[PDB]
Amino acid sequence: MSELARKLLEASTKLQRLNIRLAEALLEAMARLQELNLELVYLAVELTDPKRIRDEIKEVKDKSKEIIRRAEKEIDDAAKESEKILEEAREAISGSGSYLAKLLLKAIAETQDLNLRAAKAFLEAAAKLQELNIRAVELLVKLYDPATIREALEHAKRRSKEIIDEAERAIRAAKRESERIIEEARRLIEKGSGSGSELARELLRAHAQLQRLNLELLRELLRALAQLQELNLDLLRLASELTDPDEARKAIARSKRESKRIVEDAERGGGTFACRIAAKIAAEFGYSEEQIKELLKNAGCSEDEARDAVEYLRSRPGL
Repeated sequence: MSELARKLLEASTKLQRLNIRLAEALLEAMARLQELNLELVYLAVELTDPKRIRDEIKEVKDKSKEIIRRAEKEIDDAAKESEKILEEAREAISGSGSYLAKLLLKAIAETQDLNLRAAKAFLEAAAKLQELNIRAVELLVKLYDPATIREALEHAKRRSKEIIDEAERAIRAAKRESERIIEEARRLIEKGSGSGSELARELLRAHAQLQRLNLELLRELLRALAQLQELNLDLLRLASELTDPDEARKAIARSKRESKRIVEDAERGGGTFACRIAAKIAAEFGYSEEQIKELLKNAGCSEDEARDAVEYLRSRPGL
């Protein structure tokens, strides 16, 4: 189609793989944080020793901050690799004198920076809920009066939803700013005639399709975070309604099972179909099977996934 068009698509798919991997890591870290919160609730049912509870609270705090600091590292690692991928792309584009190649690439760079800022916004909401969830346990173990216990639970409920609501604002801002980047670039292209302008419009539509999956990554993470935090508040509500702790321990067991089902619901999406979607995009640009398999391999698809994606195109004639 053009060596510069192939380079742009190669940047976009590689950037999508990066985002998939980052979303998997953020999901993992959220699974670890949840695993700690459930464990902390379970021990707060048992322990009454004042010296001991302060030690275990401190240790889950330090353990949480390590999880969060290492997830911040994956984001920053993804930023550096994003800048390398865009640099190999720019090395071919910047020196070619193609106004359309440079325009598309600026649209890819701006869009990828949005995705990273949105990933940071999500992680910050996960850290805030964790700190909230630790403080909630810490205050619940010292209180006995059911009114002050409930005041603390109602406060955790309110702050949780404020925290999650601002995370859902940031993703909605990432969405609206992604479309504005596209619509600006589209309007600039549509003034053109000629095969290079129509190719650029085509690449813009392929970009929009890939950005749709990048944004759904973040939505899937946020939905799992919200569902996990509803379990957490519901469990804190119940774990202060304990006479019988043997029943409190099994409400935790039930909460561990559903937490795993929620995390599982997110694992099953999260880029499962990216290798086929890219395969479809490349076929519409007229790639040969060898060219599609090279594109998927360089976009971090396994050999299982790439072979499956090309076999998938041929299994449905008319794609």
